[PDB]
Amino acid sequence: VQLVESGGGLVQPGGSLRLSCAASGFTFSSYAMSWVRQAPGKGLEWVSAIIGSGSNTYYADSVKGRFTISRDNAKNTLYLQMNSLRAEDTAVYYCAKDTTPRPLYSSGWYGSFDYWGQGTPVSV
Amino acid sequence: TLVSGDAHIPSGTVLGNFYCFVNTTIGNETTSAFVGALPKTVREFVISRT
Amino acid sequence: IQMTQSPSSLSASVGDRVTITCQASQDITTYLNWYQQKPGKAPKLLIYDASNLETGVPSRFSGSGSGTDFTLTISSLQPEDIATYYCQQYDNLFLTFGGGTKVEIK
Ligand SMILES: *[C@@H]1O[C@H](CO)[C@@H](O[C@@H]2O[C@H](CO)[C@@H](O)[C@H](O)[C@H]2NC(C)=O)[C@H](O)[C@H]1NC(C)=O
Ligand SMILES: *[C@@H]1O[C@H](CO)[C@@H](O)[C@H](O)[C@H]1NC(C)=O
Ligand SMILES: *[C@@H]1O[C@H](CO)[C@@H](O)[C@H](O)[C@H]1NC(C)=O
Repeated sequence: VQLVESGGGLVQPGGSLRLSCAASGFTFSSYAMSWVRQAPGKGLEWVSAIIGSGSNTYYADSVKGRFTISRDNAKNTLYLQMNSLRAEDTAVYYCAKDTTPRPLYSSGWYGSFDYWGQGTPVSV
Repeated sequence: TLVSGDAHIPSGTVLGNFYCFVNTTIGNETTSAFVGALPKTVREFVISRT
Repeated sequence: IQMTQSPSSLSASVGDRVTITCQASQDITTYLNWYQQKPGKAPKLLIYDASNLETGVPSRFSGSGSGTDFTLTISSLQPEDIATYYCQQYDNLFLTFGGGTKVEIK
């Protein structure tokens, strides 16, 4: 199992980015995914999560309405769209994989991330 | 049977011929599990990633 | 949901019996995860469901608790265990992590 993130960089306040995370070594469409960030020298904060199908998407209130999560099951790629960034949004963003496989016709719970990516920096 | 170590050898076996085992470690833990028997002479060995 | 872990930091000698707690301020029943983040690397899952030991971490670790109080213990603190530990609930899908706790050898 392997996760690799990309798309980090430096953008002005109010800018936008196209964070991406490729997945390999497991059936991608069976597991929910979530992005979690770590501010410099701070604890982990959950940002957004998406189930396997993609019908349900959840966002934390600090990011609600500004970001947009998506996934493309055809080529095992998880995306995160950042819009109207602020100063406190700067952090290291990790893409995580849940531990519970679920059928593609189901919508379900999540929250036991067993694998994590290397993380990518985002500065504003 | 001293080298195998584990006591879970299934019944119906006959003492006197070679049985193949596997030792699986989980950190500082070691367990012996019985897998079966193999022919006396082998000509090719093949192992898959799965 | 809020989580608070005590102590914020601790230090113990090699082979000691370090114990770190976490509380949920709300009935979580059993839904708690324990992570470990070594400095500069991604976290790893140690315990899920507050007590189920993961398949790739030695039995030195243990976890217990229910409701509002939870606890993670290291039976014999080895030098490899210097890291930051976090508790994370999943009773609500807007899941939250704790503030962390750091260990130290002496
Ligand atoms: C696989 O594990 C077994 C235990 O099931 C080992 O057998 C024991 O090994 C220890 C350590 O050397 C000895 O002190 C004991 O005398 C052994 N026998 C018993 C009955 O406990 C075995 O050595 C391991 N084998 C391999 C090939 O690694
Ligand atoms: C084990 O193998 C040796 C090989 O020389 C053989 O002599 C011996 O009889 C076998 N042991 C038993 C207990 O059958
Ligand atoms: C395993 O634990 C025993 C008892 O503490 C110790 O003697 C042995 O050296 C340890 N080995 C490893 C590889 O952790």
